[PDB]
Amino acid sequence: LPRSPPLKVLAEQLRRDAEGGPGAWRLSRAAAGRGPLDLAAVWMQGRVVMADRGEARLRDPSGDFSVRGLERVPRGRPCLVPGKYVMVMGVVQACSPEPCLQAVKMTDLSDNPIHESMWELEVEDLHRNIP
Amino acid sequence: NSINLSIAMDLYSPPFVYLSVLMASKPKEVTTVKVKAFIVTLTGNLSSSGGIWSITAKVSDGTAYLDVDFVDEILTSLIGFSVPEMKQSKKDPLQYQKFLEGLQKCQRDLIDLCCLMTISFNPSLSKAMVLALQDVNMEHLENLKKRLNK
Repeated sequence: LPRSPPLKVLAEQLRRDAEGGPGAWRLSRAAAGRGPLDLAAVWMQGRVVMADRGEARLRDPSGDFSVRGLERVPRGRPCLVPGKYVMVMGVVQACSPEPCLQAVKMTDLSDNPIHESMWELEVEDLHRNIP
Repeated sequence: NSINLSIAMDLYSPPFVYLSVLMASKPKEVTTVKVKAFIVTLTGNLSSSGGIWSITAKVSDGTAYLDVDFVDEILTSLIGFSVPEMKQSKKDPLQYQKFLEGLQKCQRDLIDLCCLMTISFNPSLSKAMVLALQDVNMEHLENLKKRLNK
């Protein structure tokens, strides 16, 4: 339902460059030499650090982020277990001091180690191709 | 008889490209590209009309949303039963049980799908058909690093 597509982002981008608020987040991109990137929903990936029903804390190479509302997502291969590498599609509820997402979906990506080895490059590649 | 050479890498560059870029190029004819995407949600029932499996879903590669059609072969593979095989499975409780197990497996596979998909996009109709799925591999990782490291 997000009106913004699920933008791929690392925890540091929300933590450090996100602006605005609740109904309107914008990612500053001054360094690139581009204007603000509006976002509502995001695609994020990371290792499950801890999981307590409906909630979890994940960690990507740039930092941690938490996810809530997991009792409502589609039931695929179960992965709400410390150590699992997963992806989450979620609506941004907070960005600093720690990004927080309302989960739309959480998928297990532990099987193929390529996903984790490629995530940072994917985020860099996608952002390089956005006006 | 014309190809906008200035977007060749935008549409074909290895390992995958982006939906937003494809749409921004305003394609005039059927265009086939490869994107890394997952399914946001199913948008309709699994149909068996025509004697084949088909279902529509909404996917995303992180830059846009796109409605796609899964038709025939990919679904037969995920479920493990073709339509006629399912119809035959009905006269035997245990074979039908296997079909139901295959139906649920297909349900979970689409929920967990996150791979490279080759899609045939028809601009004149506003959606695509999935032609193939492929797990990300080392080759893709190397291609991504190459278009970004040197």
